[PDB]
Amino acid sequence: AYRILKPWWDVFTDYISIVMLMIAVFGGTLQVTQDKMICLPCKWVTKDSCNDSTGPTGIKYDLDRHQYNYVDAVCYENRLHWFAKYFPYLVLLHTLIFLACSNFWFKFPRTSSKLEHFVSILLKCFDSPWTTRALSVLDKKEGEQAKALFEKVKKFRTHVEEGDIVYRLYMRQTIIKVIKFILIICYTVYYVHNIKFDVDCTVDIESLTGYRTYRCAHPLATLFKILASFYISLVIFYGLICMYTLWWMLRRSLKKYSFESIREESSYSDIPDVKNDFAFMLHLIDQYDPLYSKRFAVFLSEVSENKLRQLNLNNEWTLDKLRQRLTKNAQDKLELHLFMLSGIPDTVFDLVELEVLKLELIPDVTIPPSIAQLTGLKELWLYHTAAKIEAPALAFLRENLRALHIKFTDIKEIPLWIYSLKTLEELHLTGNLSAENNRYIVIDGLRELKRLKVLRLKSNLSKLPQVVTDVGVHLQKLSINNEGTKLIVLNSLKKMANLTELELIRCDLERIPHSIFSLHNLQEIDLKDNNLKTIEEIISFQHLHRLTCLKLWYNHIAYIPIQIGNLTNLERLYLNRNKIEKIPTQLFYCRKLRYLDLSHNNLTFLPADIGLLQNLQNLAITANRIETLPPELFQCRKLRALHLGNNVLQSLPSRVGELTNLTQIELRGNRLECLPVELGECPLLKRSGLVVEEDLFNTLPPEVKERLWRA
Amino acid sequence: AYRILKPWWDVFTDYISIVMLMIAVFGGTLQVTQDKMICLPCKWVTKDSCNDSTGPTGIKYDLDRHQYNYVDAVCYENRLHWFAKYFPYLVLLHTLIFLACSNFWFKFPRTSSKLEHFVSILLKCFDSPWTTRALSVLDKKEGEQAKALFEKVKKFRTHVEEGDIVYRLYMRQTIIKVIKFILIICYTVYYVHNIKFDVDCTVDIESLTGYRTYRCAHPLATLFKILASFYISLVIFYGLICMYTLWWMLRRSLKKYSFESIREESSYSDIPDVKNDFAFMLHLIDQYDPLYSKRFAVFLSEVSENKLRQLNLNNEWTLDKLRQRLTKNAQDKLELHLFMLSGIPDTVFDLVELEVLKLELIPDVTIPPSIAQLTGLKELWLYHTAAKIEAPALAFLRENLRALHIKFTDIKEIPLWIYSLKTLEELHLTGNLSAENNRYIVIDGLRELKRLKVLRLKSNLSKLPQVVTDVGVHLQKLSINNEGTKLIVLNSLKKMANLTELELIRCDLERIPHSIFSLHNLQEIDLKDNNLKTIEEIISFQHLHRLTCLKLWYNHIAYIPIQIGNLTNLERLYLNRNKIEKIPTQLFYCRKLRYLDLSHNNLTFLPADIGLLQNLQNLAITANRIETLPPELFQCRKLRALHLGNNVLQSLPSRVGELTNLTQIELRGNRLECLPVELGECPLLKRSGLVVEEDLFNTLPPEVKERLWRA
Repeated sequence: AYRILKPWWDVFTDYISIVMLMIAVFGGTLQVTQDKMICLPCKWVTKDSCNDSTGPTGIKYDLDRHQYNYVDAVCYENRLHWFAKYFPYLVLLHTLIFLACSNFWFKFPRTSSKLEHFVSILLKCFDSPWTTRALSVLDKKEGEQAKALFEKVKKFRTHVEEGDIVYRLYMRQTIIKVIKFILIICYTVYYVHNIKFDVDCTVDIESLTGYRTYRCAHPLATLFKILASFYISLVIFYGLICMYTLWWMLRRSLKKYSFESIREESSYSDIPDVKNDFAFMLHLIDQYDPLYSKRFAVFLSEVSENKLRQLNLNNEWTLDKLRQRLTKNAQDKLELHLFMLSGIPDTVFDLVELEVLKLELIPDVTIPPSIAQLTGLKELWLYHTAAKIEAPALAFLRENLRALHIKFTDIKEIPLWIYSLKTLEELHLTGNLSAENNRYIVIDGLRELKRLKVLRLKSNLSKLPQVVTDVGVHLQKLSINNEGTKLIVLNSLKKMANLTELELIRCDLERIPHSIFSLHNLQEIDLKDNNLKTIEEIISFQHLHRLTCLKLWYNHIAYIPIQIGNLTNLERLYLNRNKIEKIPTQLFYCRKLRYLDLSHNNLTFLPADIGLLQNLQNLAITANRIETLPPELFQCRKLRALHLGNNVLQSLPSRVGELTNLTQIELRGNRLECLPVELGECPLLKRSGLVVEEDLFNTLPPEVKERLWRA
Repeated sequence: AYRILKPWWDVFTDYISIVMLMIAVFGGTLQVTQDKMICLPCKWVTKDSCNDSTGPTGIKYDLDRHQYNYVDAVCYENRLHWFAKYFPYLVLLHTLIFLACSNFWFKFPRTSSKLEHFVSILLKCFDSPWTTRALSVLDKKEGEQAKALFEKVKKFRTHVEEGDIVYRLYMRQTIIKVIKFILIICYTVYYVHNIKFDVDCTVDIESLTGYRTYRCAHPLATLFKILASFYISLVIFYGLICMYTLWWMLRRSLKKYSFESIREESSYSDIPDVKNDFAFMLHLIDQYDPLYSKRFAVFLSEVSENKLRQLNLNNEWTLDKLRQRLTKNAQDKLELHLFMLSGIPDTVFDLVELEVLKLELIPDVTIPPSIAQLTGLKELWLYHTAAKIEAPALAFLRENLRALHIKFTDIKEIPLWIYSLKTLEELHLTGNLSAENNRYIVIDGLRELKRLKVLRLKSNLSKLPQVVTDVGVHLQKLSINNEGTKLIVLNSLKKMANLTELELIRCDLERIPHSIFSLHNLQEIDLKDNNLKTIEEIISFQHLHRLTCLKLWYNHIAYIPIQIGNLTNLERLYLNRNKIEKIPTQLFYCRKLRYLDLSHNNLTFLPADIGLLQNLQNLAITANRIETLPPELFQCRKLRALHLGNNVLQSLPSRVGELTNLTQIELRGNRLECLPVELGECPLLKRSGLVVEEDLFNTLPPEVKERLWRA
């Protein structure tokens, strides 16, 4: 109950008060039963006092028994000192006041309720299993019980640390006790010498008895003196204890607890100093047993909160949910996207078929060694997430990881240990690498990443790093994305010789780098969104021989150079989204063209030389002002797909019958009214495959419509 | 609660104190209700006192009742001994002091809290099920609560054994009680003869009564004498008991318990000696019942925890669980991956069928000699685990262990006794054994082994330890995986004349070492991923007459030297993932070739001399630029597998039907349009053999498709 609160001084004062109550009860009983004064008249009186002046004979006073009783009563009422007459009652009153002052805060509803809440919460935290676990690995019920206790502690903290009504009240009680003690000793010491046995009396009742002065004798005086002295000593001890209590409560700020020891002893350095009222209760409970404060300490810490949260996530995210959370990616690779789960669950490491551990805004992951259990991990994909892997897991990752995708905002965010990786081949960086001159100090780790094969720089580099040019001896792909930042080639690509795919995306070259031509093993080149106006330099590509795909996804090219005719080995030109007015036959002198993307341009007509090409598979002239489609294009076979969108009023030739290899085709955005029946002649044409407006779909013969539908 | 704490002497003293309280109450009520002195004047007196000097007649004293009362009160207050008047109060005070000094430690907060903690711990551990189990199974949840109780015991030990407050308080308590008994006896024996019936009194109040000397009679004197004598006897008994307690607490030392009895009664020799306070509290419990102490020494034990915890691992990890873990490895051998288990389970030592024992991240493992049961074990794995081991286990390893795997994060993880092995033949060490600033001292132990023939190593070694060449006398299977670091042979390889199989994985030589040439015993050679450009040194390879597999892949080989034609006994040649552009006929003159691979190269033409390769059984041109297949390839009847996908091939000659031995051909990512029917001619061919797109499969006739589906 409240025994745990009571310090040693409170127990001592309580027992002293019980002893004083015993004294008061004994004195009251004595006064009630045997308190009387025996009085005898004095025959010879001088100066209002007794002069004291055969065998001896008695002195006859000639007084009745009642006359004696009456003089006794009168002398006792008027001459006996009040202290000797009401001593036990004063002691009882003082003891009752002391007891009321000591037990007032336990009955005042506000402080009593607050301390009841405090003691209940303290006991429920003390007897919890989580605290004993904390000072010293998975359980379910204790987790939610502990999290509930943690929450209750939080609520109590806000409800009590607000203001001091318990500290303030206790402070007062002590002051009142001290001042009472002072007064009791002062008045009692002053008036303790008036308790005398022999009491001289003069009451002027001559008319009733005949004697003026009497020599009374209070037989209870000596015992009252003994009781008064013993009570004085008890009050002295009580006052000394109260003085110590007052000194203890005014030597240090009890309103400010510390919780420093546990914070700097048993880890849990996240225990803050509690404010007023709560701090007073903690200091008060320290007197009984310091272990209680340590038990309460673990529930006021943040690291304990994250440990419990982990254990909860451990129970919460069971493998079955994670197995459901498992997905497959574009590359048919099993993916598990972790989307702000505070800390990564421990259960996923038990899973074995995972391949993607994409993490995103999950602070302080600190990859556990249990990752060695999982074997299918190749790609890891840190996204705005710190990481501090442990040594064995670091070694295992060094021996197993294949792909890494680092995304971040701040430069330091990039972990150091990633450079210790030795079996890395795919590396992608997202987030500004610019260190504002004297850069690349972080990036220098790529020197030891000699096994790297493909690298990505989405970081707005004004200049290409020297580190990447050094490491590019064995490298294959530079997927560089500047998001509008102008990149200076500075002939540095000339170092790269084993390189085979290059992509300067949104790098705003405005011109061909003129250094790419030095490379002799390039096969796929991509210049997307770089404001290319005139691109004649593409003639230099005739020097290259491994080239198979020229990509110009977005630019402002106006006139296509005729010198393309020299190019022969290219296959998959994608020059869509450009200000191309017309296409010359010079592109068509090439014969190895597999894929063509003459779409989203200002083309007006199609030369018959498209049909001259005999290796085309997929074509697209979408969003072009194509008034008429030449029938000669239909000579070309092996046309798996053929895009026609947002075109002009046209008329599809019946020669579509010679499209046996057609599988997909669009006829939208162009003014058409009669789709030829020979469309059904196509053997691999599906209802969904042919994308046309519904009405044009209706213009077909009904049986042909059925044939397309069943496909 | 406190009943167990109280020994017999405490109970006896408490009952004695109750009896003295009864004495005090009786004396107090008697002295309050019939304590009065009856006094009569002495008419004839000589030297004060009372001289003792027709029918008898009463003596007339001429005193009224009130004068008698006055003289009674006066001679009671003045001429009555204080002991006779205050004997019940003195005995009441003494009994209160004795009770307070007997129950002082039950109210002082520090000692009371420590005693309550000890009582709760003893009561909990006394009802613990594991006590019985230990005193002599583990159950489901009793085991974890038992663990908690063991852990709580540890916290209580660390909390209470640092001080000696309880022992000092009991010392002072007994000392003070003994002093009080001595003082009580000394003062009461001296002042007990003054309690008398006849009390002569002279008070000099003649001026009020007329008589000088009186003879009084205290009627309560005899009863008070009897009570005083009985109380003196009670105090004598109390003091004797207190002196016995003092002698018991002074004999031997109460701050040093032993627990030796149990350490011999039920093994558990681990139980140490408890210190101050903890020892005192236990001694008292022994004085109550030694059984309680014995049923708690179990938790104080350490092997008891190891037992409960190791058997708790049995709860987690039974023999049946190991049967589930039993898995065939790459060497179709039963293995067990103990993924940071708390410790090696005992049941694991009961699978004679086990032969591959993997220990992974299992801390502080101490291998027990029960390995004697395990005879089938031939090879074991040591990942991230330092293993302490016992001498019979060393012996068993000495005549039974065949191969050893070790991977270490740091040098100290490597056990020293591993070199004490003699029958060991394989050691595939992995870690950071480079030992910077430590040269290669750890490897020195290797010299001890003499039967080793496999020394796989991957620790980014800079140089080669000379102990390696020392063991090279019997070493024949040397594996070095420098993992991206450079190594020099430094003519050391010429020393190991018995070496017959060499590879430098990721050792980055950029040059064929000359040391290997002088050695004639080699048969398998790999220079995987060493950034090799020119390989003309293969001319010296003609001096070799046992080489049958030159595998050179993941390199930048461009030109194949003519000296290839010189060597003849080559059987397997892996040149894939290189920069080869032309295929010289010098490899074609060779007839012994059976396994050939030129995948991931810059090859567009296959010479017809492929026909003169009848020994070929598997060929790979995967991911290349060849678009015409030489028909002479089909002359190699022994050929049974082709890897020719991801090419620009567009025609399969019908002669493919002549390959009866053929089993598997993949053609995905190839420019084929009409897949020939002669493929169905192959008898061993199966649907799984044809890894080809479903469209080309449908290009097959329905009977051919049916045959493939049948397989």
